Parts: sequence; C-alpha cells; structure tokens
Amino acid sequence: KTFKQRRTFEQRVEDVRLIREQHPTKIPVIIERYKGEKQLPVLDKTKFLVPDHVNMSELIKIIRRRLQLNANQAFFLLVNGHSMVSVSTPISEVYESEKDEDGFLYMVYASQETF
Ligand SMILES: CNc1cnc2ccccc2n1
Ligand SMILES: [Cl-]
Repeated sequence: KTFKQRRTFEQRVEDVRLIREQHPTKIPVIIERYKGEKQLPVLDKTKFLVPDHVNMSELIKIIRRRLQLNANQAFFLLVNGHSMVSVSTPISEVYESEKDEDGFLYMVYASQETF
C-alpha cells in the first residue's frame, strides 16, 4: 500500500542515488495522503523531484495546485512524521535534517491537524 511497503530498502536507496546522479539539484520527495483521509483527493503520483531552493511555504502552494484545492479546503503537511516548525526554510536545509535513512524526504497530508 505505502511507498515503503511497495519498494525494498535497497530499491529506495538506489532510486535516491539515481536522482543524485541524473537530477543533482532536485530533492527526492515522497508525498502520501493520510490513510484516514476522507476529504482531500489522492495525488497523480507518489515520487516528486523538488527544486532545492524552494521553501516549505512554496511547496505547500505547489501541492495545493497539484491537488486542485479551492480557497477554503484545509491542508496539513507532516515532514518525517511531524509538524513543520517553520515554512520559511529552504527544502535543501529541510532535507539535510529530516531525510529518511533511505535518502527520500517523506511527507503526509490531511484536512485535519489531528492525523
Ligand atoms: C552513498 N554511496 C553512493 C554509491 N553509489 C552512488 C551512485 C550514484 C549516486 C550516489 C551514490 N552514492
Ligand atoms: Cl538537476
């Protein structure tokens, strides 16, 4: 069901190394809907290559546009399993401190703060 269940640890490590080789300026991001989520739709894919200069505030705007949300729909994003302390941090800095041992950066979205 989840990305980690679909691909082996060895397969996930190797896909991050291929992104380092072929898209060296991109952050490898896994974005998944909270398994309780009723209101928000699913994304068209799971694995995203994010330009390393964008901050978390801009990534939230990108994901709202990808999901085709309207102005009043609530959206909450966890990174590495927890709330973001700040949305102003460049994703290169977020990646270095919150990356998974496989080298992906894991995000989960819900319509409620209570995941
Ligand atoms: C951490 N060790 C490695 C080993 N081989 C690699 C090949 C391509 C890109 C990154 C790589 N990193
Ligand atoms: Cl690149």
